[PDB]
Amino acid sequence: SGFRKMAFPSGKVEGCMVQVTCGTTTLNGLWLDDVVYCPRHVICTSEDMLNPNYEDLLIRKSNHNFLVQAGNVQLRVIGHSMQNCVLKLKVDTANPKTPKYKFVRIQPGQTFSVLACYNGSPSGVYQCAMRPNFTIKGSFLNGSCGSVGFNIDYDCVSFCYMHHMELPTGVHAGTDLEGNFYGPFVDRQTAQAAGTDTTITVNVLAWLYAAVINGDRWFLNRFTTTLNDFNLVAMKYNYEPLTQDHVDILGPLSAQTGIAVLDMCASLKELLQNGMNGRTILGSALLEDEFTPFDVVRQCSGVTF
Amino acid sequence: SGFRKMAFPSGKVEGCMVQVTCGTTTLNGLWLDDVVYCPRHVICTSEDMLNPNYEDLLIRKSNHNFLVQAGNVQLRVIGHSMQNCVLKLKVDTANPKTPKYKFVRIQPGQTFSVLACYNGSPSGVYQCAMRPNFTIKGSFLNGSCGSVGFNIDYDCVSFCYMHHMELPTGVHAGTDLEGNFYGPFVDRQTAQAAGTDTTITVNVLAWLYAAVINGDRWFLNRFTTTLNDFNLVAMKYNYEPLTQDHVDILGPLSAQTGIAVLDMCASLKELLQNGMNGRTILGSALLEDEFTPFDVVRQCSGVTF
Ligand SMILES: *C[C@@H](C)C(=O)c1ccc(C)cc1
Ligand SMILES: *C[C@@H](C)C(=O)c1ccc(C)cc1
Ligand SMILES: [Cl-]
Repeated sequence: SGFRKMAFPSGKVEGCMVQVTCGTTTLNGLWLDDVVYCPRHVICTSEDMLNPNYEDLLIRKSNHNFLVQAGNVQLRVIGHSMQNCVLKLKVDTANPKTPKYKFVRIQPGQTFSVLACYNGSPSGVYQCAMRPNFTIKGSFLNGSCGSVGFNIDYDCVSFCYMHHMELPTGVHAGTDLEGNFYGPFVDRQTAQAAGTDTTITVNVLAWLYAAVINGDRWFLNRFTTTLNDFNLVAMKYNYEPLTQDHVDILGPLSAQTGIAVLDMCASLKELLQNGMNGRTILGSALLEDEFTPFDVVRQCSGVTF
Repeated sequence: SGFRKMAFPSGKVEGCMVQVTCGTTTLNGLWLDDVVYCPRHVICTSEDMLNPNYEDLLIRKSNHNFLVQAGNVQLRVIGHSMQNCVLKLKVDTANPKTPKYKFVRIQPGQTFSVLACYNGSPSGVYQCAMRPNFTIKGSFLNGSCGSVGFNIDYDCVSFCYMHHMELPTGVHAGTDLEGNFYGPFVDRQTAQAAGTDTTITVNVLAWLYAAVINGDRWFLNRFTTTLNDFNLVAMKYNYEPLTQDHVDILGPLSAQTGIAVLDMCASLKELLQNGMNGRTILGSALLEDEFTPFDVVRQCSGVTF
């Protein structure tokens, strides 16, 4: 028992982190096979970040300008190219620690672990979610760019995020590993503001199921509701609309607990309308929404890698 | 910016996790050099857990009864012994992935990362704290015993916890790596209840400093207090007494923010007396107490390993 914000074991990714230096800028890169991926703004000066023409800036760079260091050993760069907002540095040595992996573009509401790194060295690991406004609420400082987010499937690391930018509001924006930003954000220091940070309803419900499994049940009530009635309430509180697809996804948690999905919606409805009244659920005083249904099943079962 | 419950990178520990099978029981072991550490209750049957005489139960076991598997390869056990509540299995091969390490017995209020494992395979990583009642609030299921807690110091893994027991209240108890339980708990299925779960005041204050650093400042007030006045309030709310040693430890965070320690105590005092009024601090609606002062400095600076 017990339920914790849990990240994936980070060892497989630790073995892929390298340092990339272009001029005086030092970011992180991801070394898979004989390619190193990093944010293209490694080539920019702090001044350039206001309106960079990356294509023009790249013309002044050659293979030998990209210094790539795996631990204490330098890697030899034998080619480079730009794909969207990432750079692909071809090196002459395959990473011997490359795990089985894939690149995945995740959907808002999906969760992933982030390995925060600086100068190519891991600093810590935490769990995040792609927010409905396509930001993530991370923990990133100068030089953290190029740190990646990922999920693990027994033996396969699915990379879904690479970190690029911090918005003036302190939230974070980045790309998939093909270099395409999540949401409308760009690798420019400009006026880009995040949209509404709506709450991920299906994740809240999964977490309420997690609570029931782990002993917390004071919020269960004698009521039920319908998808349309609930969604009327979800809208007033800036919650994602709940769909039949979401209901279907919660099926297994409903079976394991014997609480119908729509009964749990009625519990969530009452919590939204009346608050927590100073109580807590799984050690939180708010409704947590960065656990997916699959996360809850995984932690409450013990899936390994 | 941003502040997250952050665990240490787990790769160094992942390389030490093995499976230990005695009879039909399968737990986790920690493989360092040519020794494997695991909970002594690996030798117990479920029936035995009520009143086991481990010394007598061990007499029936020989080296070949302890099956140790690192991944898919079996390790040869050439000796075994009991030290307090752990078993030390001497194997004929040093772990090639052994990191620089130490065994440390931590104090209540200190934090550590836990690598949750099952059948010797890592499942996830999360951050914990030794509670003042010497429990930890973890996430553990059947077979998780032998999972360990640790801190990392650039290159040195300090092991501080090995998991043994879940109490009927759903909290967790375990030992240091010399096999000595934290608190009064025993590896017996019996009536052992946890004491008061008091709040770790110095950690709450560190986290409030973390909030100020990262933009959250609505709770700052125009007041101050004294150690004796504050501690009068800490007692009514089941908070640890704050000492001058705690004040000294918060010195660096006070300098970085320009907020005197006792001024921050007055802010915490008002939050205890009046609550949050429906607001949040660093995304929480309660006062978080599993970040140490050193944790806050580390995350807000970017220390690596
Ligand atoms: C732009 C970089 C990857 C990043 O996320 C950052 C840079 C500088 C500070 C102070 C914070 C975050
Ligand atoms: C005793 C073992 C290590 C443990 O922590 C546990 C065992 C069984 C369940 C259901 C939960 C936790
Ligand atoms: Cl909370």
